[PDB]
Amino acid sequence: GKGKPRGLNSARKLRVHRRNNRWAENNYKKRLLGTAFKSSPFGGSSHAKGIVLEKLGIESKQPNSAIRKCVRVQLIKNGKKVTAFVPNDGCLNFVDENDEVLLAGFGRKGKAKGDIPGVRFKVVKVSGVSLLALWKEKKEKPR
Amino acid sequence: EQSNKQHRKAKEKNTAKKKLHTQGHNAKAFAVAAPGKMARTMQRSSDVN
RNA sequence: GGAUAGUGGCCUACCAUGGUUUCAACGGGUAACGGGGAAUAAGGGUUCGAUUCCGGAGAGGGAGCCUGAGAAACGGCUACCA
RNA sequence: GUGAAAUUCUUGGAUUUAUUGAAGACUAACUACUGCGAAAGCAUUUGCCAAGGACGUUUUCAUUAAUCAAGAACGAAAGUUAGGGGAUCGAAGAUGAUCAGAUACCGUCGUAGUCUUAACCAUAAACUAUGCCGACUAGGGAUCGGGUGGUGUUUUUUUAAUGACCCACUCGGCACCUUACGAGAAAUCAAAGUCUUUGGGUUCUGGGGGAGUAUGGUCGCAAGGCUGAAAAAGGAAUUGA
Repeated sequence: GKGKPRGLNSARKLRVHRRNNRWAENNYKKRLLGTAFKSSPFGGSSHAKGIVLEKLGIESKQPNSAIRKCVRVQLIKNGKKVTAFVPNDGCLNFVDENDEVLLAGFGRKGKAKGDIPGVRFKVVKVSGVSLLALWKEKKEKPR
Repeated sequence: EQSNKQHRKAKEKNTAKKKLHTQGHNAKAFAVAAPGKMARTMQRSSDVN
């Protein structure tokens, strides 16, 4: 008879059994304990904040290669160094040194011809203004 | 030649239940009363920090 | 018996030794004010409801009182911590 | 005694032979796809003590039932404690031979054990690699226990048994052979089935392999604390110069 009780008074058993097994689930346990965001890429947040340490690939030759677009920033709520993209070597110029960049996830959908893997972050705001804003010449980077 | 099939013996630790109770306190008990609200407030608070 | 607007271990005497509990009491947690309602799924359910109305509680934190039909009030008072 | 040997024991006669005696285990052939039991398990004879299934029943009570945590009973072999006995085999150990080949890695002796009583231990590939109770859903023979019937042989007849075989029927078993209008990825399954997507009752349980890594997730386990050495044809050679 399918393993579970079925009698019209057995609701206490059906309910209590469900509670224990619901705990045995995994998304559920994490949701109630508060750990999904300890799994998340960089903590709770959706953007993180970092300091530009050094620009990698300054000396590479072919322009607009991934190792040109990359930089290296240390996340400030950990003191933890991670590398990050930046479109447009021009924008590589817009970001220089000790700049307080605002990083976001990369969320790439498909690989490219020479994309560096294992580089999951992209720079969004630099010293408080938008990289696309600077690049489009709407704004100007305030020192 | 002979093909002597082997047999598995028994499990060691693959249980969500014992994994919950394996730390001293009952991680099941020390929980909250509104998981969705926790989620969105932790979101918002982490961003503000 | 005292007290109260008045019921009542409410409190005080003097008596009995009871009361709740696997139908989960007691304890711990709660990013818990409760409900009308909001979102959404075909149903079953699930999650949200600090937030326009209803109720409760609070006016930095303990406690205490005066007036008055109505306050343990804080745009009233008294002392204590901050 | 081995493949080959060897320690060993043998003029106080061994191995062998005859007649006996003691000691402790053990119960051969008969032994089967047969029996019994809750499983582990259980084979010589007779006796006693209780117990059990099945079958037969025109006996009796009248729902007393099923599933079930806690706990309890028992639980092969090995093992532990204390006694007893101690023939046999025999972890450790002591020894022989280390002979090529392990194709043919053993021999002699033997503590503990094996056996027994009284306690512990509670584990096995403890297997039919599959929780239990109930019901229905395919044919076929054989076989073990009981009962009913039939028929002739085997039997025997006023004494104490009146059992064997054959045949049909029959409940209940150990299994088997064919197949599934079913199920399944397949092997297979009479349950692992019960007409397309699902309710006969009930308990427990669930949300691969190697690798590579981080460890504050945690538990174990270590040392010393007077102590030190300085390049070669300046070859090969019964094969050379």
